[PDB]
Amino acid sequence: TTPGPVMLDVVGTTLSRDDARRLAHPNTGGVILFARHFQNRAQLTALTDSIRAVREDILIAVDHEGGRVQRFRTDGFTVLPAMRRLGELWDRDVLLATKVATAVGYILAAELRACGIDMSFTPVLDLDYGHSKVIGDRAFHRDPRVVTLLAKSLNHGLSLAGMANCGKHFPGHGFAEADSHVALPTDDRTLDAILEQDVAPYDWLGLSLAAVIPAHVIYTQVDKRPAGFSRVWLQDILRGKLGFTGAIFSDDLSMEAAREGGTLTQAADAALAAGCDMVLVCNQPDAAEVVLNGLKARASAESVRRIKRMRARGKALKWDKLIAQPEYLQAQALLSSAL
Ligand SMILES: CCCC(=O)N[C@H]1CNC[C@H](O)[C@@H](O)[C@@H]1O
Repeated sequence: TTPGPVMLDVVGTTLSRDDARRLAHPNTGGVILFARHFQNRAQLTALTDSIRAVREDILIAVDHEGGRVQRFRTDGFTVLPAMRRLGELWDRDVLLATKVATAVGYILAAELRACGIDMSFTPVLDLDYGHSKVIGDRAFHRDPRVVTLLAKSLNHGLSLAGMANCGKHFPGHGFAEADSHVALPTDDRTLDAILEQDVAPYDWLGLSLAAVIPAHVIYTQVDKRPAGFSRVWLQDILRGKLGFTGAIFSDDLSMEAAREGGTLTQAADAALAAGCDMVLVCNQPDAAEVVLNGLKARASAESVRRIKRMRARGKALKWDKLIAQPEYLQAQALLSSAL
């Protein structure tokens, strides 16, 4: 079996028959986890094991940015700082900040892989304009060059544990005012203006950027469709001008802003037609199941290659071994002293 284009979630801390049915559907390709799916490390390891037992090719992901976005915060998961804290450290000592950024990424990925998780949807590449509250301290820095090298250092730490990465929210959620969970934000800048700054980190990262989530934002001077539903943004810009060949995950189609695509199934079709390789449908598995069964057929061979490449690489240290690893301990001690 090969991965499908739909990333969904499960009902709870243990797998149900309904979960197993959805995980076996051909159009399923991923599971995303939230706080409600975490009781403790043992329970989570058992959950991820049972998910892969149904669909061995499944991709398991989570939102672990640090600060205000980190689903697993207890039973040994290190509470990571808001990425803004690394930009503030950069402003005091550039090189130390890049050293700390890598340690953060290694801790992040190693702890996740010890519970059988493939990837985290990080780093935020939105620029810290101060205009977006929903982004806020999730942004590294104001300067696109600083965001690039800090995000790159983080992705390096992720790579040391065999974990990929996913930059977001393309082409940039940091300038718009509204929160795309609740409304549809707008960004009235010119294409060039957006390219010179907000898009630069995506371009400069090169192969250090493994995937992208596009923003549910309408860039009115470029395309009236939100970036996740926009062939201009996903193909003309990201794949064409930037030559990006990594995976593209839609942002959560359950979000209010994504209602700019119609029903869930119609929004999924539009996102995939625009250039997304996978679509996220969070917090409503039965509605996700309707999407699974109603999704209109499409060419997917190009997408499947990129989805497979998001699986974690190599072996992972289980918790009993990770806790005694000098590198892990070194990262921990550095993160405490540096911040
Ligand atoms: C409102 C700003 C965009 C935003 O914060 N999106 C988050 C939620 N959607 C999907 C995922 O849960 C997560 O990775 C995304 O980053």
